[PDB]
Amino acid sequence: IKQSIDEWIYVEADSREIVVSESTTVKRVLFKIIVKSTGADDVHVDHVRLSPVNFNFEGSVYDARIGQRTATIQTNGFVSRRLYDAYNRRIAEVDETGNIKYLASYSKRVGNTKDEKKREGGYSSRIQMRAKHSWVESFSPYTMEKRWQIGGTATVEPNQAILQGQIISKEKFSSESICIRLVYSMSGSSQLSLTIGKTTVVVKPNAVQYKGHTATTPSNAELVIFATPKLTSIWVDGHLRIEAPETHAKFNNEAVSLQTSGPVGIKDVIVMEDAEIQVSYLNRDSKPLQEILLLDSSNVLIRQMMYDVIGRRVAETVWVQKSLIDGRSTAFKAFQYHDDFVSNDNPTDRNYFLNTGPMQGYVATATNTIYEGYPYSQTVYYNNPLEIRHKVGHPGVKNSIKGAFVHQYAIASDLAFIQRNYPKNEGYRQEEEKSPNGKKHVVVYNRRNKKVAEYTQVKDYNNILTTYIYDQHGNQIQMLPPSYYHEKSRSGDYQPEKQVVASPWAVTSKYDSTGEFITSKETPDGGRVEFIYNEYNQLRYQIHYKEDKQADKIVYFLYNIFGRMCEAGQVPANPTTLQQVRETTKSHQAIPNRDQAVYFDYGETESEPSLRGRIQRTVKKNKEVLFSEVMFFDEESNIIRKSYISPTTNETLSLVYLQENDKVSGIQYPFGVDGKQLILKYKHNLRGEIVEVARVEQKTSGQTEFIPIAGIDHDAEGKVTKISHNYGDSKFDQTYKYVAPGYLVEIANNFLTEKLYYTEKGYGCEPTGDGSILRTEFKASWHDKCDQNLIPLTARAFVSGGIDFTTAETCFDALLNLGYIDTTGRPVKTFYPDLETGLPMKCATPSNWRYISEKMLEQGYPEHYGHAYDYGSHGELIAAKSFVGKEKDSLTAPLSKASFANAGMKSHELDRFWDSLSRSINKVEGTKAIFEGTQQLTTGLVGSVIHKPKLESLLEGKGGDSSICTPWSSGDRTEEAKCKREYQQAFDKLKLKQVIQSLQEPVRKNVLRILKNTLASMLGNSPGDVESFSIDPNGNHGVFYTGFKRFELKYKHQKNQIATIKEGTKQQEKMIVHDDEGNVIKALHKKIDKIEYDPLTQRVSRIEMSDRSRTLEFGYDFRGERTFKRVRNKDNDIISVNYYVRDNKGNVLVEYKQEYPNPKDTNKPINTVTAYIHGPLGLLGFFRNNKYYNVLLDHEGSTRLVIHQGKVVAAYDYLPYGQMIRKYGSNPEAHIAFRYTGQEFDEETGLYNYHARLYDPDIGRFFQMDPMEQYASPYKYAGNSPVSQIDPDGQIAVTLVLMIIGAIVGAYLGAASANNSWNPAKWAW
Amino acid sequence: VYNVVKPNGLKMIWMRRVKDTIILTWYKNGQSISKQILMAGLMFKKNQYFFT
Amino acid sequence: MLRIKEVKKYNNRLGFPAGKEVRIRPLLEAGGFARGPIYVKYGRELSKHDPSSRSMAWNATVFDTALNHPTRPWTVTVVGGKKMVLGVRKEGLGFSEDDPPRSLNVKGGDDMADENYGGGNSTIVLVKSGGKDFAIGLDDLKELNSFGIGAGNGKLSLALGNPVNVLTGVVLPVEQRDGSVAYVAVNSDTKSVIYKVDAKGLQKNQKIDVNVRASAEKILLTKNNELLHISPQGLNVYSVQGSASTFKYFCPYFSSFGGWSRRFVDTVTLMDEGGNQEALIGTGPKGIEYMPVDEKCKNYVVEGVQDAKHAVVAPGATKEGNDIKVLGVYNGELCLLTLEVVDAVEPKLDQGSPAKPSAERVKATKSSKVTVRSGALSKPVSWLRDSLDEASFKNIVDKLSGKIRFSFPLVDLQGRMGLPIKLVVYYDESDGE
Ligand SMILES: *[C@@H]1O[C@H](CO)[C@@H](O)[C@H](O)[C@H]1NC(C)=O
Repeated sequence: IKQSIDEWIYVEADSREIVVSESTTVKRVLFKIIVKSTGADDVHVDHVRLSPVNFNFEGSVYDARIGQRTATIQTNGFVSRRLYDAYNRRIAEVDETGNIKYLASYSKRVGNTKDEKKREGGYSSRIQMRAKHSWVESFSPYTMEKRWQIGGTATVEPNQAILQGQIISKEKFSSESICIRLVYSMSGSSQLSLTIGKTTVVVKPNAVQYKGHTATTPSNAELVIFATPKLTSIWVDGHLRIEAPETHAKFNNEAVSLQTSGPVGIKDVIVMEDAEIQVSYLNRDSKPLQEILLLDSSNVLIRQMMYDVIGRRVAETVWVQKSLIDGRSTAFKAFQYHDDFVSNDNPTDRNYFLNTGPMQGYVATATNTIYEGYPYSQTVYYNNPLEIRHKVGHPGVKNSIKGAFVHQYAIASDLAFIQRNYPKNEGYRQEEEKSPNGKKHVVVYNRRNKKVAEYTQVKDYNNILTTYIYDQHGNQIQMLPPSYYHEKSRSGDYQPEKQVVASPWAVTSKYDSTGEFITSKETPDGGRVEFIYNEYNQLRYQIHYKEDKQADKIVYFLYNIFGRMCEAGQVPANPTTLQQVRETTKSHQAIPNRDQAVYFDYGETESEPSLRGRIQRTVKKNKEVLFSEVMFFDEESNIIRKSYISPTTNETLSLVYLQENDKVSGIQYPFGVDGKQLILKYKHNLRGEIVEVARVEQKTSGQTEFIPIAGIDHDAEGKVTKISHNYGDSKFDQTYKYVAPGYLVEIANNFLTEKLYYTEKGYGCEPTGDGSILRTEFKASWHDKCDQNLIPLTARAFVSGGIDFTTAETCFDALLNLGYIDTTGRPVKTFYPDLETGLPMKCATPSNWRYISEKMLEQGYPEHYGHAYDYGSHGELIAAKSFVGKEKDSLTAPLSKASFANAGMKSHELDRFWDSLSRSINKVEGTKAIFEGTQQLTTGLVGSVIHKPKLESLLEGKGGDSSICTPWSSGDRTEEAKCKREYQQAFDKLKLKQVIQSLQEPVRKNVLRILKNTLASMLGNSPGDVESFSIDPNGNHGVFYTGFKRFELKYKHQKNQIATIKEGTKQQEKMIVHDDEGNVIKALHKKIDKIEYDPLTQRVSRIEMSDRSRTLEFGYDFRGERTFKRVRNKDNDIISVNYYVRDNKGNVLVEYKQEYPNPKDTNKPINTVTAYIHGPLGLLGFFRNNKYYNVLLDHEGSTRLVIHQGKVVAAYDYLPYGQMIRKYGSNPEAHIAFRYTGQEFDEETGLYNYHARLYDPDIGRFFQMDPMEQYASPYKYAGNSPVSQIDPDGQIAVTLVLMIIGAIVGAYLGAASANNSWNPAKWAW
Repeated sequence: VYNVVKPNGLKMIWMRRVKDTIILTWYKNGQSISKQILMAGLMFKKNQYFFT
Repeated sequence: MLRIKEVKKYNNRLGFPAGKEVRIRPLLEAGGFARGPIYVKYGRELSKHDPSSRSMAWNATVFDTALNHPTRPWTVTVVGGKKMVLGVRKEGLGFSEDDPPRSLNVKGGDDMADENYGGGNSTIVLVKSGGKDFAIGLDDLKELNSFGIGAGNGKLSLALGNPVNVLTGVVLPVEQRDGSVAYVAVNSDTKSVIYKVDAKGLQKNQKIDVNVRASAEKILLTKNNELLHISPQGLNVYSVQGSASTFKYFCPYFSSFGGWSRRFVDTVTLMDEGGNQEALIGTGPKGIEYMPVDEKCKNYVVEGVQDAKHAVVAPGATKEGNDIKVLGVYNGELCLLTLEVVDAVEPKLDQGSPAKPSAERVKATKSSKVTVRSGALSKPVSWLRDSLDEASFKNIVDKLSGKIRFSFPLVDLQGRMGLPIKLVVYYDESDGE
């Protein structure tokens, strides 16, 4: 006997004693199986099976009367059952443990009205439920007594009970929502009573009676009762018969009981605890008119949708939260259709909101202060029976149809070549949108809605045309990037290609006949990878080809007896290897020379049946080294326990998950805090989004008390609004503040506030319709919540090897004397030396200026800072200007197209003036470009700085006023005499450009001062600045810079790879060389000699730093997630050993770091174990060495603050494309490597592992090819990637489960059937 | 998302009737994989656990 | 581990902290490092405090620089029974002066010092031996020594200096004893070399110690004559004998992986435990940290919720029982810190899940309350209204002739496990009677 369940025992006999010796031939043996009772008593056998031990058993049984699959038998030995309705509809499913998966019901046509005159309602309704603990009662005489307390005589049959007297439930529910459903049969005056909590429901043969009122019912119907502490709602036969408010207290030790006066027979009984309910009212096309979720105890969520006279969707409201505790006693329709949800509903009259624009009234206007009359998003259609979008308007007055930021589409495009190359109204539908930034975007679509080409152009940037060609079966045979079209046409005229050609820019696929799958996928940057299949169409081999069309490496797959994959390996290419592939495709055997091979053994030989077909045991073997890990999947492949098995010890390192309704409710970490195990409990509400994270504390009496880690607050639209760190002594809130269209504007807390601007303030761009973030402005006030001794700027921060120790003192004193530092050590504004007219020539020296400003920005901690952004043609971020000072209110403007119509000259005079000046200024020289012959004056300390007093004395006067030589020589006395000798010569030789000479004094009065302000402060000159001046049509930036570090990248001829990199003004050529599959193998700008990749995970294996200074060795699981890292030294001794225990998604949970400070004597290490607590948006904190640290995240998910007990113990500031500006923390226990966007930052080499791909913040380009093709180039990065801001795997997940349950309901109801629509667009013509 | 790993699930990537001998070779593959598969002290335990 | 008992704040501010670095020293004397009125250097400003009243006496802008320079050291001393301070100006000139006055002493040498991108650079420091002050220092070329005869007629005389270090780095071995030093060290990553400082200062007699992989940010010496050595790798303890190269033991506590950068190592000093044993204390990344010198090394890190936790510890700290007293400067304030040393205790927990298991027993006893029913008893009446699909009534009209045509099933039961039954009803307009 292997296992038992309830009254039934499972018994099996594995005949493992004898097998065939060599399996050349068959044994032809006989099996005789005997089932007998060894004693006098009877035995009851249900089903018998015989098979080999391997074969996956999915025996299924069918209901003898109703003829549907009502129970299936899994291999492991457990039975999972489906429950069916009276009309053979699948209404419920029961899992192996006995708790149901879902329940569904719908409005029955019997309970209907033939004639009725209403103005608002749902044609039909659906009700769906998912519950925490929920059992169906089969009234078995062997298990009923253990389940129910029976006081009277009753007579039963399989799933039916003709009962008398009363029966009570032994479970004693204590939760928010309780609900029960059943089917009865009422005769004569025989009456039935269902008591739940305080509420008793009395059903009679004529009418169902409740305390408030009695509702008519048929004598045989389905009864559903849903009770919360504030609600009761009774459905009979799918129609909500009653609903009443309740003032009852919280549910504690409540019992479900049935008491019958007379003979009644109840068929099915389904009892649900903590049941999450959803109702949907649908129109004549079975499309949802109004959805009502249950969010929480006495809180519902309502959304309503509108439809046109033809049947297309017009507008949809946002989710709104209506509360039943303060219902105001006007009415109570918590799940019934809300007539007064929208008053502007009838098209005929009452100011319909399509014409007028705002809705007049909600039930609880929780949106009107945010959405200002326009909560809905609506769509206006072209004059067509089909659904073609003309104008779509988002919520908000500004984002509505009447608003400025409305999306408008045109079917006809102004471009002649698009209309003449794609034949109009011949199955090629084109749509064109134009943003106010000067960009248009057109997309052309096939008959089957796959885009054939898209084109977009912007002001001053060349046009983009990318094309995709498809096959007869619809498979994408070819695509062509915009570099191909730019190289070919090289003019305004374009010829969008229509057929498959040979070209090195093209990405080509060649599927087999009848469209099986790819047989040769070829890309320019990688190579031609070819697929080899089997007779049974199993993917057997995968060969890679070099650029010289010769094979490189062959991946082989071996398959099991089941047809699933047995193992996977990679072998190097060879003629014998290719011939062996050719032979083994026929022989079905294995490749002989497998050096590394990962084996997958889902449990089927195990003697414990509950594991069989449920575990996934993995053995990963890379040459000598090995890695074993096995994880337990339950029903529906949800992980319940992850183990890391090693042969040395019988026990397994494991982390255990406790989950219901596909959401993880608790984690059992392999971590010890305060000498006790760390157990995390995640509490969700009735909507299933996370509401609390807590940790279990065990007490000696026999109880567990939960200490909260974080109490999370949400909005009505699923957005997370307030995270409340309530653990420890200091508790504080991080609030997210949103606006009218739905964007995140503020991240506010007492440590560091953030503001984001989307339409108001940008750098040079107007608000783009994409909703991209135009400006981020920070305000750090944590500077008195930390060890303040590390904050103030000293004069040693400016000194290093390159600059002298004595000059740093003078330059810092000069910096302090102008108010650059507000006596606390925090920089007050950015150091622009061309703004400061009087400064030492040592400070005003160029290289010293760069170093001094860079160190003042890095080691300084300004109170306000931020960036103002500017975006390009591919949606990427091409510029970002920082405002480290009070500049936030009044920043400058981009130099180009500056508004000198205000200068005092006419528009025709302005155009010639700007053309001449824009041709005669080299802007990167700054104010030097204002003067002639500045190249000859660079020989001297005085000559390099004289252009600023010369400019100031040109128009403004004052300043030094011919006595500025003495202020210049702060650090010397002798230099003043040389200054006085060279001053008049440099003053007199500086003559203005002929263009500005040709202008006139009433212009030059003031204009050249602000001209100098913009030409001094323009985007080159802050140390916080990212830019990309020149960009390929594929989005490869030919030069990119971060700060003062300028990388000029020249790309290879026909590929998107980098040919050469120039490091900066030095222009020293550092090399970078890729692989045959496109991955970079060496990049000396990161001081990397060689990158070794993993043949199995296709991730990084060995990183070698320059001059063999360090070495990083990585090891993984089969998923490609990192398992362990070993950092070695110059002498091949391990310096740091890091081990990660990964979650299934890729998140880390437990981390063991052992660092040896003395490599020779490793007996005395430093050992640190940390455990990360993840949330919706990111990691909330981490336990490390009996100490918990909070983590404060900004937008996009980067780690801004690390706080210990109300004290900031670490802080990092970032600039776009990921490079870190600065770091505060000095305590090494406080730091975490999650850094930018919560992505592990390899501190030794400087590379993030950005979602299983290396990334270089200095270049802003990925080191590996993009697996899912996102851009025309694989290595391109966007620049900024904000977070979803919606609770993931909570609200979204369960909403998707609600939709798929709606899908199965519609499938069984016949909604997806032949010609089942009242719309001729969906008819069968 | 599946319990059993698909060919596309791996990171290496860039049945009407079956004969007797194919069943025997598949059984040989299955038996081959079956035969192949079969405070500092805590730091020693876990460092032996993760990779050896 | 260290528990802060109390913090006492001084009554006078120190001004703004922008671009200033602290250097606090109590009165140094030949007889011993006795408790006295402390002298702090904040910025270019020297301040006098008396621990009795804890109030500032005077503040004289003596110094030229704010950053404690390696080229402009300063100290207090007592000489001739009179207390003096003495510092280095920007002209390389010693500025000796009694508490109130400023007696400019005569100088036999004026050091010139300059900074290099090659990192090896000139530094001078003020050390004491035999009751006399030595201004010793390495200029750009090599290392030489000087000492003050005093103020008045006194003049710096220079004793003989032989060495020219190939790899040059100068830290003084600092110890808590009556003399400020006993030795002077020249440090390299391959080995340190060390010279005894005597009645004539620097002698020829040198005592090379072997310490590899260590750039030796700090070197300390004990009254028990064992040589401490703070390095980025950690702390390595040496025993000084006729050969000082013998290696005692290593502890990884004061190291780079522990977060101990340049700014934190410079603070650590020594103090007696009380039982003729010495322990070293200094502020670091986690804060003030204190470790007894023993074969089994065990530091104690302050774990408390205050603001004066991270404080630059003044030299000459004291221990009395399990209590220590330290003088510290935090954010331009002076705090005397009383705190306690606690040996960590943690009762172990066992018998987590030993719970006595057993076999699983199953026996099927049918309830006598509940009876199985013989023969069926209820047959629900299915309604044709719910089972009748409406896809037959949606697209009915024929386009070709304008008539209407539709077929619906009259009985259709396929819940049979046997052969299903269907009988279909058709409507099609015709002209036949
Ligand atoms: C001395 O220091 C105090 C702060 O302790 C400061 O306010 C004052 O300006 C300084 N100068 C004098 C001469 O007091």
